[PDB]
Order: sequence, then structure tokens, then C-alpha cells
Amino acid sequence: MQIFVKTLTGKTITLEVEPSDTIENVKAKIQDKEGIPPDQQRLIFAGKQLEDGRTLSDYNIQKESTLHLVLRLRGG
Repeated sequence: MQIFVKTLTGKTITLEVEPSDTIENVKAKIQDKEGIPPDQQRLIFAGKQLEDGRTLSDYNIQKESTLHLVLRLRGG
């Protein structure tokens, strides 16, 4: 299923994912496109920050859903 991940600084990328993918999986896929390691990423859906071990299915993220990406930088 295709989803979109939007940063807050203006970038949209596209991903093919599974509904069973964990948020951590999604972060790993994002690193492939964006370079950022998973542990500097936080993902958001429908106003909410998402937890690493939940699946997309758990959050009602489906085909063509849009997530947002923010960075978490220890002292950054």
C-alpha cells in the first residue's frame, strides 16, 4: 500500500509499505530515502505521535494515508 510521509519543512516522499509494518519498520524505510537513522525520527498521524512497536493497521493508516516526520535530535 502506498503512503506519503511529509516533513514539516516542506518535503513529501512516497513509500510502499505493508499494513503489518511496525512504525520502526517505516522509519527504516524512511532512512533509505532520507538518510536520517530511525532513532532521530518521530512519525505522526492524525495529530498524534506514533509508537515504534505499533503497526500501521493499529493506527488506521491505510492506502494513501499521509504521515508527518519530525526530527528528534539529542541536543540538536
